[PDB]
Amino acid sequence: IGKRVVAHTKPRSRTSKAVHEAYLNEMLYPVEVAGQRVHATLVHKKVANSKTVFVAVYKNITGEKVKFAFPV
RNA sequence: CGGUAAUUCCAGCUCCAAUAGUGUAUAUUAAAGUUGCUGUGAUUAAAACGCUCGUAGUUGAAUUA
Repeated sequence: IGKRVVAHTKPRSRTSKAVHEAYLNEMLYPVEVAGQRVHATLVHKKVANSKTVFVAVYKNITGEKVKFAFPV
């Protein structure tokens, strides 16, 4: 995996979205991501996003609690 | 309302409202969602330019941990 920094809001390559997108693709070589869905739901008067990397055909490096699965 | 049987005219009695106040005339505001920001209407009641291009004006997709 690569090692790039995330600035404080530097170019679009140094943004959180690009870093996580790059980390997701570089950590998943050669299997391909072909779908992402986020299922927001209310829990204890709070909103809990649950990102799901779908169609797989990370927490330590990035911090996103993302579940990986396969298409139905 | 009154053209011959007037609940409205000119009168008489009766009683209604307000009251040391009570009508008139003009004008401002509300009524008036009959000037619309909140808030109007435009087939037929008033009201979409004959149609297209177009500068000023107004309005402009998602995205940056």
